[PDB]
Amino acid sequence: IPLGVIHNSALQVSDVDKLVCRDKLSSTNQLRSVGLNLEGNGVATDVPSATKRWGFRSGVPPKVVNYEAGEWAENCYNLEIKKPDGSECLPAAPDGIRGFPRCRYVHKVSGTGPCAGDFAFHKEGAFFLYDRLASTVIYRGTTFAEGVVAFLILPQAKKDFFSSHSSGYYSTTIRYQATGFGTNETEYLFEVDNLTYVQLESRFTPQFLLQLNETIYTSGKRSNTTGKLIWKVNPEIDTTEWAFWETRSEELSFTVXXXXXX
Amino acid sequence: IPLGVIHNSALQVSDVDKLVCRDKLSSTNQLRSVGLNLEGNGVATDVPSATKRWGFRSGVPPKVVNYEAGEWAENCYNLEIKKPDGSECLPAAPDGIRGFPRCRYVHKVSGTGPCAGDFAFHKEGAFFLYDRLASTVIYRGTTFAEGVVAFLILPQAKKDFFSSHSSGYYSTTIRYQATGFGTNETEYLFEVDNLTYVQLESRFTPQFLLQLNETIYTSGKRSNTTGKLIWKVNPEIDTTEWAFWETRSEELSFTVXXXXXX
Amino acid sequence: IPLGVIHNSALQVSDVDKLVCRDKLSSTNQLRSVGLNLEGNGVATDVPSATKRWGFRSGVPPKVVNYEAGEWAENCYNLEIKKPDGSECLPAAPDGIRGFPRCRYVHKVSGTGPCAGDFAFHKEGAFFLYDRLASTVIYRGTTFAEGVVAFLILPQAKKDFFSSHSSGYYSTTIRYQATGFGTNETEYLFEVDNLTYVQLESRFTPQFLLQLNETIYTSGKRSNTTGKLIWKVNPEIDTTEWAFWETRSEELSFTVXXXXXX
Amino acid sequence: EAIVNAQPKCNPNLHYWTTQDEGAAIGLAWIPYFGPAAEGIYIEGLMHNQDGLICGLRQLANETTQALQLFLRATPELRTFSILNRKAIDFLLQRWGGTCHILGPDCCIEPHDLTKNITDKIDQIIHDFVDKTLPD
Amino acid sequence: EAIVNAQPKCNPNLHYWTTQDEGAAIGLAWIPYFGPAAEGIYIEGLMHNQDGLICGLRQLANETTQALQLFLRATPELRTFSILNRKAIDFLLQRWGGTCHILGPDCCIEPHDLTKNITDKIDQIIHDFVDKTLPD
Amino acid sequence: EAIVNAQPKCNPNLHYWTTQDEGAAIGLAWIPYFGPAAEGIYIEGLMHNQDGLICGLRQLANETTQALQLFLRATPELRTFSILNRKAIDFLLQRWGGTCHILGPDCCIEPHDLTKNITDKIDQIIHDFVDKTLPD
Ligand SMILES: *[C@@H]1O[C@H](CO)[C@@H](O[C@@H]2O[C@H](CO)[C@@H](O[C@@H]3O[C@H](CO[C@H]4O[C@H](CO)[C@@H](O)[C@H](O[C@H]5O[C@H](CO)[C@@H](O)[C@H](O)[C@@H]5O)[C@@H]4O)[C@@H](O)[C@H](O[C@H]4O[C@H](CO)[C@@H](O)[C@H](O)[C@@H]4O)[C@@H]3O)[C@H](O)[C@H]2NC(C)=O)[C@H](O)[C@H]1NC(C)=O
Ligand SMILES: *[C@@H]1O[C@H](CO)[C@@H](O[C@@H]2O[C@H](CO)[C@@H](O[C@@H]3O[C@H](CO[C@H]4O[C@H](CO)[C@@H](O)[C@H](O[C@H]5O[C@H](CO)[C@@H](O)[C@H](O)[C@@H]5O)[C@@H]4O)[C@@H](O)[C@H](O[C@H]4O[C@H](CO)[C@@H](O)[C@H](O)[C@@H]4O)[C@@H]3O)[C@H](O)[C@H]2NC(C)=O)[C@H](O)[C@H]1NC(C)=O
Ligand SMILES: *[C@@H]1O[C@H](CO)[C@@H](O[C@@H]2O[C@H](CO)[C@@H](O[C@@H]3O[C@H](CO[C@H]4O[C@H](CO)[C@@H](O)[C@H](O[C@H]5O[C@H](CO)[C@@H](O)[C@H](O)[C@@H]5O)[C@@H]4O)[C@@H](O)[C@H](O[C@H]4O[C@H](CO)[C@@H](O)[C@H](O)[C@@H]4O)[C@@H]3O)[C@H](O)[C@H]2NC(C)=O)[C@H](O)[C@H]1NC(C)=O
Ligand SMILES: *[C@@H]1O[C@H](CO)[C@@H](O[C@@H]2O[C@H](CO)[C@@H](O)[C@H](O)[C@H]2NC(C)=O)[C@H](O)[C@H]1NC(C)=O
Ligand SMILES: *[C@@H]1O[C@H](CO)[C@@H](O[C@@H]2O[C@H](CO)[C@@H](O)[C@H](O)[C@H]2NC(C)=O)[C@H](O)[C@H]1NC(C)=O
Ligand SMILES: *[C@@H]1O[C@H](CO)[C@@H](O[C@@H]2O[C@H](CO)[C@@H](O)[C@H](O)[C@H]2NC(C)=O)[C@H](O)[C@H]1NC(C)=O
Ligand SMILES: *[C@@H]1O[C@H](CO)[C@@H](O)[C@H](O)[C@H]1NC(C)=O
Ligand SMILES: *[C@@H]1O[C@H](CO)[C@@H](O)[C@H](O)[C@H]1NC(C)=O
Ligand SMILES: *[C@@H]1O[C@H](CO)[C@@H](O)[C@H](O)[C@H]1NC(C)=O
Ligand SMILES: *[C@@H]1O[C@H](CO)[C@@H](O)[C@H](O)[C@H]1NC(C)=O
Ligand SMILES: *[C@@H]1O[C@H](CO)[C@@H](O)[C@H](O)[C@H]1NC(C)=O
Ligand SMILES: *[C@@H]1O[C@H](CO)[C@@H](O)[C@H](O)[C@H]1NC(C)=O
Repeated sequence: IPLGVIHNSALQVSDVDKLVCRDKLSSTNQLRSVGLNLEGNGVATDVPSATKRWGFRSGVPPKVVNYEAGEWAENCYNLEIKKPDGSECLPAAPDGIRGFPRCRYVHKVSGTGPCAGDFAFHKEGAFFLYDRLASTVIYRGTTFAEGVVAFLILPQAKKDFFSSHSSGYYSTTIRYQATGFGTNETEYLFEVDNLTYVQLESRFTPQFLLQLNETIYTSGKRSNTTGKLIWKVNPEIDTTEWAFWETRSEELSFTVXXXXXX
Repeated sequence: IPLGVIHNSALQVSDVDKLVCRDKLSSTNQLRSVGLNLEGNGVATDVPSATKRWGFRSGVPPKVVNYEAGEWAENCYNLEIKKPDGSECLPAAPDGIRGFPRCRYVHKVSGTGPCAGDFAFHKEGAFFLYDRLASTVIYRGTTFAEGVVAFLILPQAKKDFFSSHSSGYYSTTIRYQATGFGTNETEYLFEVDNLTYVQLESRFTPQFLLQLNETIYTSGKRSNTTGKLIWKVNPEIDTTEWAFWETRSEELSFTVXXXXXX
Repeated sequence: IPLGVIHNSALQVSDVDKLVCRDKLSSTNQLRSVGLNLEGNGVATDVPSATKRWGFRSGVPPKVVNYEAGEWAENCYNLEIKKPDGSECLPAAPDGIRGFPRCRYVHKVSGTGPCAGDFAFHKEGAFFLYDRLASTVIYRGTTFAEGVVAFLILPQAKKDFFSSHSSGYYSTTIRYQATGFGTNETEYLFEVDNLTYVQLESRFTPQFLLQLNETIYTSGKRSNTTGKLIWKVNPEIDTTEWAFWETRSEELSFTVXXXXXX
Repeated sequence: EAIVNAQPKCNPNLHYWTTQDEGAAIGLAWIPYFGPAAEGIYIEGLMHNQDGLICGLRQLANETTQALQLFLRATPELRTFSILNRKAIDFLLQRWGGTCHILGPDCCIEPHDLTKNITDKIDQIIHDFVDKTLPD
Repeated sequence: EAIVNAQPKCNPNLHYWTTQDEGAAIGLAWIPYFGPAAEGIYIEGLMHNQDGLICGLRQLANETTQALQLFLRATPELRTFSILNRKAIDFLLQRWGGTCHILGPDCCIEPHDLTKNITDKIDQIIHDFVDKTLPD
Repeated sequence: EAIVNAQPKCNPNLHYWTTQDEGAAIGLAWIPYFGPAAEGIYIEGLMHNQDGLICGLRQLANETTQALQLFLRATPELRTFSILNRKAIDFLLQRWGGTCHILGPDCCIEPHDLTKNITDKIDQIIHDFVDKTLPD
């Protein structure tokens, strides 16, 4: 498993056949396992694009590996999926396995899917990051982040990187439903309340989902009936591919279970 | 985690920034983890004084650490506590977790308590010692001792300390009941038989509890009815604070469920 | 735990008190844990002779140890034993414990036995080999091999032994029944189909069991009724003690549940 | 082999979380009964791309994963912690796991201070132990 | 930092229990099927306060616990065994984890036997290799 | 102590199975979602009794088991992996865990290349630094 070292003011993979005595490992505290989130390489963080990278498979047993320090995440996921016939699709979090400690938005997906497999893996070879544990599989109802682990040796100029030396941690669950989970043909609705779902598209960002929550609530479009209201949005709001670390709604709706528009 | 070393004929905590070559660690067998019981520092070993040092708390997960050698104990505890409504208060001993191997008296407490919490911790920062495992929490119905773990490096003059180079191991369960467990307002009774309880005070030593068992039995004060007899002792037996390693009853009783005296 | 090293072109146990600098351990990859099957020392591999080496015992807890590389096995065993009163005799395979990966013949024993004990151990001090885990005990319904673990240091002339640098893996389950399992007085029958059992003797080799399967099938001696047919073989087929790596039936049967002959 | 980021993007600021093992907490924090709950055991920091470390790291982690994933298949340990300690052993073994030939290409022994303090011993005995012909 | 017992009491005799890993049992004891049951795998001994070790130890263990407890919070390993092995690695790393400058303050190399066997090589060549002026 | 096979038989060919940790799989094999299932993660080989290794090994494993079994009793770890790493530490400790006296019986330091490159420094200063009596 390759090991980072800093030579000539640049990080490189260190090579075993000729490591050299100037290098200095004075304690174990110089070695770090670090968990980087996949967002930071600029994969799409939206729920239907994220889900496309996961699949069910059987006959591969799950493996867990510890890491010491993680990235603050923007996007995490929390899956509770049932098969159509009420059966549990994702195995319970084993003892000691906690949701990822720092998420800005937790995409809490409930729904049903075919789930043709024992366990749910990352199709691209990546890991599900939990609390200082990386696993190969998704556990039921446990918040995770997609990402990857690196190992390095710090020089003892920098031994305290990560270890030692705060405007606060703010979180927000975002509920969704979905049918056909894990196939190419899946439907997602975003929950505002019990019966007020909004039909979901890729381009919709969390911020805008929260303002849409703030618009249906505020402007009284929450179904007063006791039937499922299924809203929709006009394809008349544009963005034109801007990652989240780089750097507001005046419409209304028309009525038509109750598959309306906006 | 600080490490004992023997310098100048005295044990001291060794300091990392300037450990020195005269020191010699020739094998792993030179390092020992040792579990010292809290009794030996002269904490009160009686059941109501012991219990006062434990509390329920939630949101802290339990952690277990192995040690290699333990002190023969005088006093251990074995808790089976239910909440008032028949529910289990203490989690089952996980696989591999055995009661402390050398106890003279095992204080087996049954009873009920409010138990406002997921797990039961040691309030003073100490550990529950089981069989070569220290845990942060109490497991149901599993004998433990209160104590603390140290790590040291033996010199190879003394490498065989603890490891290599017997008038026998004698044990006695002492049953009790209690209500209000874990609050400041708790009642303990000491069991002689099914229905013959004795009201319990701090100053009562195990030896004297055994002679009191030997007096009620012997002298026929065991309730012949099929109601709960709740004895009491006169405050007319004195001791005037003597630890157990440093270095006998002629009274009778008057009758009055059946809250008598003596 | 003693360690193999190659000195003077021969493997020997290395002795700690005077290991010597010519010896060279350059990486962890030079140390190997290797699991050798008991067959290879020429113990009898037949089901009643094998079973005689196992017993139930209680108050000894099970322990598991990892090894890195195993022998292709000729003979493995897969036990599902119930006590007479429908109760399970062998504990379920704990999470992560797989049957031995390379067996030619898997002796799948079903039956009942007295099972006077919590766990089933190897009487001779040997291990049950599973998938890269050795255990002291038998798990229910999980294929194992009897054998033993060694540890060695390879010289870095030979560091790639086992590790790096194929006419294919062929397996065959062999069903059996048995009563009185684990005593000196046990009856084994070999299953051909539901109701066609053959009475079992020591000298019968797997090959010949398969040809006997091929003879009863082929020549139509499978019970056409819906009662248990219990065949037997004539003591008129001889072998005169030849291990399996060193280096065919024309009889018929007479009828007499239905305890016949051949 | 150096590391070149071939990702779509590299977020060049690393906000991180980890846990302090310090030894020196306020005074009672450290007792688990009174301790922070699971959610607040953490510390945080922020590291910038000085010397290109963050972009380096993201790519390194990417690169690593195959090599790791394969290793994980191979072990029947359910949760693997040993990895780092195990690296640190190979580290010592690769320098000290065999006779160290002073001045070899693969020896970590620096005898420079020694040999100065042996050339300074001979310059002494050219002024007196060679002073055998000149007496009194 | 030395250790001073500040406990209410110190019981200065340590009765202990542990387990023998010996390798040399009676002849069948070692087979687990025939083996002692969980309750009798133990050996015992008694150690006195010679050099003040028991009082030292009790206080040390006390002292240790915060530093430990904090460490335990920090790991998601449920049962932590690595601790000792991990200490022993840092031990080697702190002496051998970097070029050892002979005669430095932080080098464990003792060259005294060497340098004797180099001063004994020169005293040889003052009696014959310097014997160039006196011939035959 | 050398090893003599006292078994009824020794099968002198070792067919084996193990797992490749390689790092270099076909291109997607390594991703666990697409990966071989539990039953086909294995590689295989065949080793003969050259130098008597297989018979040696069988007997060694036999011999080992008591010493092991006893060790397993002693630990409350349910599944013990540390064994090997732990051996490798004792290996370094037994050579490096204490001041290394150059030229001692128990030091792994080879100063032969050094001392050549100090005898070649003196032969230099017998031809010029001794050339004090012959001037110009
Ligand atoms: C480490 O970092 C690398 C680089 O980011 C990761 O590389 C990714 O690998 C996965 C394979 O596991 C790739 O998934 C596949 O992608 C193709 C097509 O992807 C298209 O859309 C992408 C999204 O924006 C885009 O990035 C791609 O752009 C590059 O790639 C093309 C060549 O495809 C090239 O022409 C471009 O110029 C870019 O350089 C591209 O336009 C998709 O067709 C695949 O689906 C098929 O195959 C899978 C089996 O893998 C199967 O399940 C499907 O159903 C289908 O049959 C597949 O999804 C991904 O594109 C790669 N990303 C990049 C940028 O190369 C890698 O995963 C990282 N490793 C880890 C462990 O994170
Ligand atoms: C390591 O070793 C040290 C020394 O023994 C241990 O120190 C103990 O720490 C705990 C805190 O976790 C203390 O518990 C508290 O004690 C006070 C008052 O205690 C009184 O009664 C004691 C019993 O005989 C006695 O020893 C004390 O005597 C000393 O202390 C006082 C100052 O308090 C001093 O004036 C004396 O001269 C002595 O030097 C004392 O008379 C009690 O009020 C506390 O209760 C409050 O706070 C807790 C929160 O912690 C809360 O839960 C309660 O409800 C309440 O609000 C508290 O119980 C204990 O006194 C200390 N013992 C000593 C001798 O100092 C330490 O625990 C050891 N560590 C481990 C890990 O074992
Ligand atoms: C390591 O390698 C050695 C050598 O193979 C193994 O040694 C074996 O130890 C076990 C004990 O745990 C022995 O089991 C016992 O055997 C006796 C009699 O066995 C007879 O039948 C054997 C099968 O063919 C045969 O090999 C024997 O031949 C030798 O031994 C005799 C002396 O007995 C000698 O005279 C011969 O010339 C041979 O040298 C022999 O004829 C049997 O009576 C025992 O049963 C009693 O005791 C047990 C308690 O252990 C009890 O449970 C029973 O109910 C009964 O009371 C016992 O089963 C086995 O014989 C040994 N094999 C050899 C070849 O010595 C050892 O196990 C290996 N260790 C591991 C961990 O694998
Ligand atoms: C959608 O927005 C509304 C408010 O804009 C949210 O309901 C508010 O929830 C907060 C936090 O519990 C309360 O203090 C307010 O009284 C609520 N205001 C109203 C107008 O109901 C609702 O929780 C949001 N829903 C989602 C899914 O984010
Ligand atoms: C109280 O004392 C009595 C006896 O003094 C104990 O009952 C004895 O128990 C022992 C051990 O099982 C027997 O051999 C005796 O026959 C009993 N003697 C009598 C007089 O009953 C009783 O077990 C003790 N109870 C406790 C709680 O210690
Ligand atoms: C006994 O032998 C028969 C055949 O000789 C086996 O039944 C055959 O099983 C195979 C593999 O599934 C099939 O392709 C054939 O059609 C079967 N042939 C007949 C004649 O039934 C049977 O499986 C064998 N039983 C055992 C216990 O090995
Ligand atoms: C849905 O309705 C239930 C009661 O019927 C209520 O308890 C719950 O809070 C509601 N959920 C949402 C998201 O509005
Ligand atoms: C209490 O009574 C039950 C039967 O009712 C008996 O089995 C048990 O031994 C008695 N216990 C004590 C402690 O006397
Ligand atoms: C036994 O009969 C059952 C159905 O009664 C059948 O499913 C099964 O395959 C049969 N087994 C064998 C070994 O012939
Ligand atoms: C050189 O080594 C000797 C040992 O005999 C030592 O006492 C002396 O101080 C050293 N010289 C210097 C300049 O440090
Ligand atoms: C000094 O070193 C030489 C190596 O050339 C060795 O043979 C000799 O025996 C050593 N002298 C003594 C007195 O040990
Ligand atoms: C001997 O050591 C010196 C260091 O002052 C070095 O530069 C020189 O090349 C060495 N001699 C040989 C022949 O290698």
